[PDB]
Amino acid sequence: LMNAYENTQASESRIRDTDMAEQMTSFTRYQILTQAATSMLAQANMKSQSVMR
Amino acid sequence: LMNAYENTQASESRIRDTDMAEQMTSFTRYQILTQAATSMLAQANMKSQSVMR
Amino acid sequence: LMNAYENTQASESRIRDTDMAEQMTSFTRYQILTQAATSMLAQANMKSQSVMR
Amino acid sequence: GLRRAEQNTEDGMSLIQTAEGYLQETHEIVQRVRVLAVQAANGIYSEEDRQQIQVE
Repeated sequence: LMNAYENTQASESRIRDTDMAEQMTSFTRYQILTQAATSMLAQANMKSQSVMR
Repeated sequence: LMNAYENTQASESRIRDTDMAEQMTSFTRYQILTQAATSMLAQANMKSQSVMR
Repeated sequence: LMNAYENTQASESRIRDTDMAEQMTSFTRYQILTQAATSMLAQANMKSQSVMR
Repeated sequence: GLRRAEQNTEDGMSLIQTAEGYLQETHEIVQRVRVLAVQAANGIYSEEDRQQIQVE
């Protein structure tokens, strides 16, 4: 019974628990795309004022 | 009675007392996730500052 | 029979048992290697933020 | 369940070991009467002696 618990827990651990190392790689990358899109959203609004002159 | 005392004391000890070895394993993992959750809550607060531009 | 048992257990020990002194060197090798890999993973996550200027 | 299953097998080991603790007591008593018997098969005992032995 003790042997099964450790084996079973690892079986469940792989399915449910996340790997924080590979998750931080994704989390950091999505921050920059959020930052990149926000700045390009700023320039999108400023793009309109060209015709005012 | 002494044989009864030993078997009964062992019986209740296994019921009520905690296994300290796996209790430290639980203590550390629940400690680590507290910090990981604390960091993401701090990050989530700063997530809303991007819209200021 | 005592002599045969002693020889057999000595033979069995050399096949199944492990060298604690030798395995500690291997254990320490991978422990340091993990710290180096963890260190560079953090550096690689911070690597891409430079493209934001 | 496997963690729960482990505990019951531990509790079951307690109950099994408990009963055998009493069985040890009886065997000590039964073997005392057994050795008490072989002294009462001796031929130099008066009726009061084998009556006194019987009381224990």
